[PDB]
Amino acid sequence: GQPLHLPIYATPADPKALLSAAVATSQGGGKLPESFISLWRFPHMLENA
Amino acid sequence: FANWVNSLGEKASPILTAFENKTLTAEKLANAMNLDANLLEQASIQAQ
Repeated sequence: GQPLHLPIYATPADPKALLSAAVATSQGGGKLPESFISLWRFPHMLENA
Repeated sequence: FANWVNSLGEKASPILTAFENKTLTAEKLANAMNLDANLLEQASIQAQ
């Protein structure tokens, strides 16, 4: 009962290549607040800022 | 859907923003999968 033919040999499966996706988002920029005038002249307000 | 996006990988941003618009085509989609576009065309036609 030993077969004369030799058995066929299986081919192993292909492994999966794990891949990541890196995307970026776009947040909208902020606008300016309102111009509020003050009492001070230029150099004092400049140094303060 | 997340696994599909991870399957895409590198070309994900243009195809996702093309899907975000209503102008997504088969041809841009095939190039991200390295598949021939006519296959997706015929699959769409068979579903139709």
